[PDB]
Amino acid sequence: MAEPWGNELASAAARGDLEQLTSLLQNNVNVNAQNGFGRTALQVMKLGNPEIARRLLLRGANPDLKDRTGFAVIHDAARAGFLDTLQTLLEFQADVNIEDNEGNLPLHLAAKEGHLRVVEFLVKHTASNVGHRNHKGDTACDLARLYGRNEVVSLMQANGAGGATNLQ
Repeated sequence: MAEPWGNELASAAARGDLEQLTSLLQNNVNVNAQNGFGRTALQVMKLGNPEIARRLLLRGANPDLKDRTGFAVIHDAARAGFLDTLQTLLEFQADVNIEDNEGNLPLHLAAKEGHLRVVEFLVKHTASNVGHRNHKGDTACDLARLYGRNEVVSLMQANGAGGATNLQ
């Protein structure tokens, strides 16, 4: 077949089809393809399973495969609440600092949705987005905060990630 990634990938990949990706991978796949949508199965990848991207990441799935809204698959991994999937991104060195089409990043998303245990992962491993201030500067702390989510705020604020830079 002459269709690397794109439909086939984003299809099974973003359809939860785990093996479908393997069979297609062992056969052939634009590790970095990107339909006119500006996305690759690594971005759509049914975040339900986080290995979804892994199957692609093992061959080369840039976790910061941004999209139209500057959303990196990391966004998707966290924004929706797929930490183990957000991990597939970290495992494969995904820009924990990856952002959107302005500045906010997947740590501010889980912060807006309230994905505490999730945003808790970015502050637990990866490079975390402590002072990661978005375009204006509402970093991932000014995000889970403005949206009310405090356990998400304290998560970073307490983890020296919510501003508060007083060390003396």
